[PDB]
Amino acid sequence: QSELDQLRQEAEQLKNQIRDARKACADATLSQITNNIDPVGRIQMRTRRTLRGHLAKIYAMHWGTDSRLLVSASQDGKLIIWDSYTTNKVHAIPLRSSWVMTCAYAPSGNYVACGGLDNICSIYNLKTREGNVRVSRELAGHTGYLSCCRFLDDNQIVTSSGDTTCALWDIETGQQTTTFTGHTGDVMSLSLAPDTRLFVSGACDASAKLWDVREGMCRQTFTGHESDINAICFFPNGNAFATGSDDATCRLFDLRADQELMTYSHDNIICGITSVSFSKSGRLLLAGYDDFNCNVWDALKADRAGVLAGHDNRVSCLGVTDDGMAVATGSWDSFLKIWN
Amino acid sequence: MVQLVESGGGLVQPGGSRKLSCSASGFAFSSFGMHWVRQAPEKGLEWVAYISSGSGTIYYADTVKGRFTISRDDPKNTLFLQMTSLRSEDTAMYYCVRSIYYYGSSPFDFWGQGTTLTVSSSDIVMTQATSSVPVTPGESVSISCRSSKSLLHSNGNTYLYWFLQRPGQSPQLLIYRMSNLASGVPDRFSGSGSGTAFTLTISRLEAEDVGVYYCMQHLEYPLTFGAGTKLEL
Amino acid sequence: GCTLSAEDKAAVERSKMIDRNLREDGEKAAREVKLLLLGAGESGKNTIVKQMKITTGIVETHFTFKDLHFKMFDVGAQRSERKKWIHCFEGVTAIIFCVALSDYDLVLAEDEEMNRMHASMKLFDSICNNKWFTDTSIILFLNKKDLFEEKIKKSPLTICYPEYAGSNTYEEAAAYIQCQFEDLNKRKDTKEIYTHFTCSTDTKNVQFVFDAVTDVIIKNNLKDCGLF
Amino acid sequence: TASIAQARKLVEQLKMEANIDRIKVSKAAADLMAYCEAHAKEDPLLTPVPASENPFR
Amino acid sequence: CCRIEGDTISQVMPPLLIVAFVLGALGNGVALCGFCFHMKTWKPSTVYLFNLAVADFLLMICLPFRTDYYLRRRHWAFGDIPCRVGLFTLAMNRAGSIVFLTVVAADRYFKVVHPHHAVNTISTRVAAGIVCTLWALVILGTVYLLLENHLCVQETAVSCESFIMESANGWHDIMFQLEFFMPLGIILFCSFKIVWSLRRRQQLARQARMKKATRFIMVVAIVFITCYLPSVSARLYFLWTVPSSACDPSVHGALHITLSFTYMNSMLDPLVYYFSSPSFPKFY
Ligand SMILES: O=C(O)c1cc(O)cc(O)c1
Repeated sequence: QSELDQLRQEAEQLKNQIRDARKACADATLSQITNNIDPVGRIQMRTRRTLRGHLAKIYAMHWGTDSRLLVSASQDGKLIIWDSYTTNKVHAIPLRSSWVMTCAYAPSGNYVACGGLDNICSIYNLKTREGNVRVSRELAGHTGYLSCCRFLDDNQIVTSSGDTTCALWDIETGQQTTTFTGHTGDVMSLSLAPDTRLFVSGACDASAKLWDVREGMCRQTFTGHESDINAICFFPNGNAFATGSDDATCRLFDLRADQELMTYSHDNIICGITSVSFSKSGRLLLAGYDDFNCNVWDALKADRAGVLAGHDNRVSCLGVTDDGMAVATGSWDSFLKIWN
Repeated sequence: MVQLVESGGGLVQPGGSRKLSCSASGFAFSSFGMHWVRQAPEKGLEWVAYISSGSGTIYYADTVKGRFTISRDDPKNTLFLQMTSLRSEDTAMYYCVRSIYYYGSSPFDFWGQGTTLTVSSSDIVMTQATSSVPVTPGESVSISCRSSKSLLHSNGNTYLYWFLQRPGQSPQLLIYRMSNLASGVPDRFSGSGSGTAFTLTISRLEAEDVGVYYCMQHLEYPLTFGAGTKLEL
Repeated sequence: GCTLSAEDKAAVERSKMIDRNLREDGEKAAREVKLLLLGAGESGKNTIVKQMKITTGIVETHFTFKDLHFKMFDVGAQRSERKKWIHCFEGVTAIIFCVALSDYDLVLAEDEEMNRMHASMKLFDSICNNKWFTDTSIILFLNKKDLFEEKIKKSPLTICYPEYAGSNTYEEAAAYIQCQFEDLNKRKDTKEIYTHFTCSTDTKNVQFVFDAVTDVIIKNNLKDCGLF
Repeated sequence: TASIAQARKLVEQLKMEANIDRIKVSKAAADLMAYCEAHAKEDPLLTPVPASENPFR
Repeated sequence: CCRIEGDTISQVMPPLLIVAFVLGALGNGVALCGFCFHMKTWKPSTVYLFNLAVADFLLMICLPFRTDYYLRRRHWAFGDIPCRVGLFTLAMNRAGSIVFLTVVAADRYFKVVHPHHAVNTISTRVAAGIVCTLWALVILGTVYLLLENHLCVQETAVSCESFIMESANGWHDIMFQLEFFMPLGIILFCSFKIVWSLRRRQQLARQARMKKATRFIMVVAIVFITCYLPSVSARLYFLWTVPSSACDPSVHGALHITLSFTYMNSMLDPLVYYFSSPSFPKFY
């Protein structure tokens, strides 16, 4: 087994070389540069809407591109599409399998996707010649639970699963186009770049990877956490992303510098993060927690700026509209709230 | 696959009673509201009655109130209209129209092939000044409709509908809420307006675009149609 | 809605109908009994689920007994990490754990040192003391009784438990195995374990499940009344 | 020979990732800060808007 | 009228009524505050407790009307019609506190003996229709409390009373005996059957929670026994030997003692129902 030993040594020395290059490229910190600018004021955000109707725990939600409609998924076997202005319910889709824990809304507004412990991603046609919502496709290529899914267009979707892989699908043919492998751990979250050329993922191996959709290759790997990564989100610029783990910390990574920039943590906080999101300008970083609260961070100074406390159970999902007017939080108490 | 077929009609003695029925197939009947729309010979359209999904809400036109009643049979996918004390001006063709109401829907998007009833012998006023426009293929034409009251609601949308009736056929939706194209309409129809004056533009007119154009307001009940505007070669 | 247009009022009516349907479905689903079935591959889960009712990730089995509808969920196909989805089953009526008596001496194919019975005991300890199941009853089934009778005469139970000091007869060995399994529970007062030996029993395991579920339902009712 | 394929693929991936170009941390931080104050007026969360144009008033 | 002329009643009642008013209002107020402000989901078996607490609160509201009346030697100083709604919430709120004793005790019988019965899964909008057809029949029962006169005037003082003397027929006597005896049988039957069924659960019984829950079933029954037996028994004894008892001052001394004992049922109901329960919310 001398070949295996020499391969292990070569891999270790390559990792050491990469670490040394990252360290040599590291001059100063984000905090030192940012200390010049004035801090953001205290954030006073209030509940504006309360959406009722789900009769079990809520696991996921996604905003529409019009910043008015949204979709929510609950383990009562229901998908509900809401009108956030009038609080009205537009559609209620019954699910074949009630163990759903992800959902996505197509940018064209014509389709909705959901999946869970059935290892199947279902596609629903909202605009039908009849008056009902129909299933248009079922994608059944995974061997583990579905954790996340995001549309690229009306014909392409990217899913992540518990089989440690991510896959790109052709909806019309129902076949996998590309497979992304390399995590060696349960992949829990996805985040698409604004230009849709790349996407990032976070897995239970406490690592994050950047993939090229066209080439199907892993370009960069980021390792700064010591526990499972539950959520991930691109910076609005497209050159950074934030991760939330079970070690009660959030981190900011840079693609061009290829390393960590800043950490958001507090001694009084010991619970894990379930969801993260950015504001339109990227100045505010919103993270959901297991302590029933959602914290608003200052992305440039790592100083907490506000607290959203209106739920009496775990905050499971977050969402900010495309125009940046409102923020939505889901929870295990079966309620959605719109904060502004 | 959507289809609507009506039954009933024929010669009627004045003061008699009949029941019109329509049968639906190819869509979720219980999820749609139902309207009855009347068109007298050589005359424009006139709304009659409306029954909501779930039968919670029912409206009538003041002309037929008390004499006409409307009902649904959801398991059998049927719509009814029982008429009593029929008089001379009830003689017309009766259409059945489906409509669904939620954020972004398209009401009045399918009309049935109505049947003919022959009987022996304030409200918003929508007006179209022009009654005929001579057209030739390849030419752009504009149709104008005017409203007595402003149709712009405080929510930000205007409740104006444009319909087309080809000779010998049923009315077809073209524009809903003054700017939106229907599902199967070519991108040569455009609509615009401001409060009380509205216009419909047909760029690159073709031989298929010949018929009568009707404007409708959906701001409040009763629903009123404008006069026709016929295009001829 | 005095400030609403006709289309807005129709949309509100549609939303009301949707709310009514959601409420009715939720009330219909509240009368079901949900069971989480756990164990190992050779434990006998298939035999139990066959007796109950005379790559997918979860299998749902529906059956009825005495006008009561039961829903059983099998998660044996999920080879991913259990801690990432076990919380979805919090709030289940009861857990059914299947163990084979005859596998006290056999070793797992994957690991030679590991014994099947100790692996089952480790899994039972992990599930019973889980923080999502601090108040959930457990129904324990011992699945291979006749094979236990055959193997106990030709081989002592001391090979599995070196500290077993008792007669190699079936009754004492079965009692020792049951007490070893029951000693893993730590709450004791909060939750209880139901045990039932099965070889070829006919329409008797269903009655046992019914009795345990009735006890759980009575506890829930007493919590609801506040008399608790 | 069973575990040599995965190790060789890992070494290939490490070789590919070792050839990426890197910019200084100061440049990335300055770009992020420039984007942050360059879009501050368009973000309604930290700069509240009057109830005239707030749809959730 | 007849003239008892006994000041011992006038010196004994104000203690009992003052103690009842000062210890019975805060508990029911806290229970009412916790029922609505400190709860999120309204499932059945909670509405009945809410209505019982409301009935107790309504008794506590009108209780102080007679703590000064007995101090001035049975004189109704103010009002002639106000002694028609001052004895109306003493048969509306005293009989609407025995009905919801038979409801909470019949709802617990269907959750221990018939756990899969349909009555166990009814919606909050159905029990709201039962508590709105019992609480109205309670009013229908006591219309004559508002459609008759009660004041009887004496030389120096006026006495407004309804449990006065003689042989009051078909009302305030017959309804009294039935509304005592008939609910008692149902409560005893339910309490015995619940304990009998709950003891047969050989493995549920090992928990001390079941033992506490079984003791609190008998506590309610014995409290109901010891708080209403004197009131019925005294009136029965007066009714029997009413020939000789020409409103004897000793007899009228006892019946006013027993009704004060009845007035302690709404004292004890909060402490027995809401305070001794781990599952109900906390008030710091
Ligand atoms: O509670 C009652 O109805 C009541 C009625 C009376 O005539 C005297 C009394 O002390 C109480």
